[PDB]
Amino acid sequence: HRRIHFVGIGGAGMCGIAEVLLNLGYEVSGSDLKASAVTERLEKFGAQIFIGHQAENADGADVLVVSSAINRANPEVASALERRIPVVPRAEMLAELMRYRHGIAVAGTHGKTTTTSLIASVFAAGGLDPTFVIGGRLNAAGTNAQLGASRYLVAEADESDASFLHLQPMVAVVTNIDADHMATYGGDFNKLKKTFVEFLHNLPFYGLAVMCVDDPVVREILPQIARPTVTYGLSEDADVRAINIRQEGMRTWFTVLRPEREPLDVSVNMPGLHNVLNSLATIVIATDEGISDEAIVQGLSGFQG
Amino acid sequence: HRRIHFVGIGGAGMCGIAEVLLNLGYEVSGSDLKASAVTERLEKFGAQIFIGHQAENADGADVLVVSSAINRANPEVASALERRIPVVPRAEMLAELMRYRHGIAVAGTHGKTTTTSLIASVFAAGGLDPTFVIGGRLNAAGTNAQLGASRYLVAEADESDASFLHLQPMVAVVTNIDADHMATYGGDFNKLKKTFVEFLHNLPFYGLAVMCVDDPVVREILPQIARPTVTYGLSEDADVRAINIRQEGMRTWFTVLRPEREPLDVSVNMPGLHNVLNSLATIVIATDEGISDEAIVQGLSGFQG
Amino acid sequence: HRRIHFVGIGGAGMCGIAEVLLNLGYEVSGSDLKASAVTERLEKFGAQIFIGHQAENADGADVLVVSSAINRANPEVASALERRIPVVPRAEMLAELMRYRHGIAVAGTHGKTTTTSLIASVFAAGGLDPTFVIGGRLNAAGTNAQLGASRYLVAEADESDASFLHLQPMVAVVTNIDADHMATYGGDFNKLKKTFVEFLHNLPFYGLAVMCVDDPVVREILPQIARPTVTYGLSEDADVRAINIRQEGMRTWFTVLRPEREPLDVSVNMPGLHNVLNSLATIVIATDEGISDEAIVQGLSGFQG
Amino acid sequence: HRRIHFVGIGGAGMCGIAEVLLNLGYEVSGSDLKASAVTERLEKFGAQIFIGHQAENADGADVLVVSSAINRANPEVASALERRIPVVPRAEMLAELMRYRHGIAVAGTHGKTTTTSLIASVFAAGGLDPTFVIGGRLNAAGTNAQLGASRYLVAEADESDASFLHLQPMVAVVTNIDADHMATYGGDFNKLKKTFVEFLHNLPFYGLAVMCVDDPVVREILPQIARPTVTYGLSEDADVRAINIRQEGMRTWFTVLRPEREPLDVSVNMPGLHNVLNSLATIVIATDEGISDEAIVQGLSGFQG
Repeated sequence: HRRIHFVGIGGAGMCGIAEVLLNLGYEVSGSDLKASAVTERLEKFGAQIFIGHQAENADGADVLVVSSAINRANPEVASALERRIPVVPRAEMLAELMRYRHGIAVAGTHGKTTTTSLIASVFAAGGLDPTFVIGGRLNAAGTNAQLGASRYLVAEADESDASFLHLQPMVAVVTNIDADHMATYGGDFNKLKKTFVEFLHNLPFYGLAVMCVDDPVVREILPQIARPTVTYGLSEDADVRAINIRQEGMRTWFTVLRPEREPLDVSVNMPGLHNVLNSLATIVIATDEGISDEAIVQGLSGFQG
Repeated sequence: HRRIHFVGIGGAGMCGIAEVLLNLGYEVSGSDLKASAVTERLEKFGAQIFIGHQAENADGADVLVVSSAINRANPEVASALERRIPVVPRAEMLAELMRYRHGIAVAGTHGKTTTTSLIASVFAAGGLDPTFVIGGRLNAAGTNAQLGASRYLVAEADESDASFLHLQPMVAVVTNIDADHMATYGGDFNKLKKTFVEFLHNLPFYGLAVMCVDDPVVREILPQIARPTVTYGLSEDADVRAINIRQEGMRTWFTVLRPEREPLDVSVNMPGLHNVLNSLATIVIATDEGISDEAIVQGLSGFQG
Repeated sequence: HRRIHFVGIGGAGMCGIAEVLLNLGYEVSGSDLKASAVTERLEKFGAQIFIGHQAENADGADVLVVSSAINRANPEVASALERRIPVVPRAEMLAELMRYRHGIAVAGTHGKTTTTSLIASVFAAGGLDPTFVIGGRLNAAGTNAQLGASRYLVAEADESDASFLHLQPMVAVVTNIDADHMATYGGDFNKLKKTFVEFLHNLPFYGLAVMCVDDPVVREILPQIARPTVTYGLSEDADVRAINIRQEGMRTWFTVLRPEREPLDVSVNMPGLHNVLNSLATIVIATDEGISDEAIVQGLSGFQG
Repeated sequence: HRRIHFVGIGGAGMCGIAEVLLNLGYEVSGSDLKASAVTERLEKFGAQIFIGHQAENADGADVLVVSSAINRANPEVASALERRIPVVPRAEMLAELMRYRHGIAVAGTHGKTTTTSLIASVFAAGGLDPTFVIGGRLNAAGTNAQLGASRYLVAEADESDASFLHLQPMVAVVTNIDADHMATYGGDFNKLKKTFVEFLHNLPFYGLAVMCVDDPVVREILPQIARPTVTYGLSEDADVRAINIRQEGMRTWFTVLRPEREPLDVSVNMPGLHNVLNSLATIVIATDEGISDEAIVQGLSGFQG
């Protein structure tokens, strides 16, 4: 399959996915009601754009991507269904892109967004220009380059999304495990917990699970994770720890302890222990990746918030 | 992570996996009670072999693979558990090999074995010398070359195996969906059915699902497969069908119909409609792959049984 | 080989090469008399910096890189020769970077520099953020990202350079063949011609040769190029031509004709037929690579000089 | 460019090149006067075969490959020349195959053939089933598998061949440098010598040169080789040496000394010091590639002659 066709390609969650697919070398077409700078950018990069939803727009596509739900009223969708051309939802296509890159999946019911941003800021500090996903939208610091150009794709993994268990990361973070989204799992928190174990098991045997042992549910499932693991937190027995947490004005300073390294002092612009933990997750990922102390410090301290 | 240690590396389903990991460039070590020609061949290909079990044999391992359960009486396994070295069961490591190759997963409650063998036979006749997994044992035809050398890895996928949902194939077959293994899904055939759907959704959007629509359960779940699909069977509405089934001795002849090709006359050396169907499934994969008609005929005809 | 040691890593032509090698995943170290922002950037990206020259700085290195400004008395190079560690000049290391990337070699005695710049500008318009080499110095637009990140390396190819015939490009341009550098080839123009033929034969059989047939010597060697070729110029028999050249201020307008395409009005911010020709070479490369007409029009016109 | 057409595809040096290109994923067509089992095998592997020569046979080809000189009279060759479609000689396409594989180029005026066979034998014993090239004909041990399937391509490199300096190997061997082919270089041994330096300089900085220092001309040019180099010979200063040479029947025994290894006893089934040296060269390559002593001992011992 080589031509992907987006119904509503100008839609916020959609344009960024089409751009990555263009970066990977696929043929991309798309349809939208209105033309905008977002459609002209995609066009400049090689997408075929159609204005209006006529059934013929889907002609030649090997797969369709739709924004919300499968709408057989849309003649583009209906025509593909009538010819058994697969129609995948936006969220699954988003998840697939990680199969083409060194994917860092940031799970956890709270702390996903800030941790993704801190990772991205630190990797950018190291010159790696990562593409990252927050709230379903793809981004990168560099604005003229195409999304997906980096070797790295950093994304939050929502355990209430139907593609959670289809992520294929190289590294996976679990900041915490909360019962917010029990309803996705038959309102049973034990099923939700088992899903996190399954998620962590989609890592390869050479992957890396990065786990907040300060969360007692994370600490409970740790022995079940048959993958390389690095723990972090304030806990005395965590692999990577923060001590001497202090404040200078509106900024938080602390010392990070890591295996086989000297203690490293660090600061971040945001308050609260949770942002200290989000920095530790970030420091774990960057350390394992080979990023320098200078880039870690620079990325953590420059993140606005 | 780059050195894998096998507890019982000489075992029947272990040595093949060690050999493929050697072929992929990893460092492989293992232990066994008895020195063997199996362990000698592994040593010739670069594995480090220890005779007898001693906790030091696991030193420097990034991961251990064990033959079944975690017999934590074994010193190596216990030394790994203490040092937080993941201990991965045999079948998980076997399933993960497909991420390194063009994987073909042969699923279906019955027909898995013959279909996998037929596929290997046709690809072999096409010069592709695939590695294939039957009954948990890795094989190939040319026997001096390491397992894994082929671009292709053809494996049976058992839905009662805990690794079923962790296979990452490029092409998936479903020969039939029977209720033999309802116990694995809490004695619920509907749970079983949904797992075959989840299985097929591990295909990427450019993968291929090959479905026997002669099976009514496979026909029921077909509309939920949001992946490229080719159907086969004797049903008049199948994409790839067999017609004019005849016999001459212990060999079955029939004509295969394919979209956009001329009718092809084929024989196979095995009786019954089910082997006609396993041949249809093979003809589908081979055709998608680009293998010549000549290799298809020779692959199917020369297979003994 | 995995550790490259630059003697004078902060020098003007050395720092870019080291940064690319870092982007390729090599271990990079380097010495210099003075720490600078250049040495800080490389350090932040993972290079080990030594200040001051001393024999042990080269310890562990698999290869040394030296520029013209390095004496044989330099202790680091002296120690390397004593241990049979290879010492390669900066220009050769520079020419071998194309082996990792899709290399576009911009050759031809006059116009190398503008044509390289035009290619980079057009490719950037399509969001490809290429790294490019002008006067031996590596650059890219995205300032925070590491040199070498793009799939594309566009480089001046200089026939007076000893490494001319070790370039391994995927596409090669010859703007013109002049006698300026006869002295590199025994002071014999015909040997210089033969050198250009051998240069183009470094292309793979699937590569592209882009030849200005307005140059009589380029036209003369054309039947010796056993590679795929697209010709450009004002000559009516060129594959890609400019017609209806006109002016509107400091801007030059013309129509470009391409096989199997509609005519495209184009404008560049530089005078003279030579800059029309440099634009045709750019358009040929861009068209072949798949870049949109909009990116071609925008890259060409937005270039200053 | 994606379709290669072979004029005289059944020929002795042509069919193997076509087969490797098939294994590389290219479209291959070919013409011949008589159908053969050779053309049938290639047809089974994907090649379109044409019996008899006709100008249409070259329709759609991006490059042609010819058996000797550019026949001009041949209708397919003439058709291609009229469309400016490149026509490469057999030897040039054969040398291009190395850019796709881990290429080991065995050069030297004498000993090329035995040394290539010894390398193939050792690699095969290590389970790597190399494709190797002797007398312009490609071969491999396993016979149903397509040529080119191995990661390794081992080829003799002849300095009287027009493509000698177009090889792109990973490892280069120089067994010795004689004046046999002075005529190729204007009857001047000093130019011939310089060609061997330039040949070795087509290695990347991560390549490896393997040099017999028992040859005084090899020893003379050694300091000019700015690539990683391992020396071998009987000379007391060679990096890898043979000592304790003795006989036991038609079998030569000797001990091999290697940097940072224990001495290894080996035997070969051929007489003479020159086959001790060709064995030494084979041992350098195998050692650097990581092949075990068992495979070295077995490959060398089991080679007939």
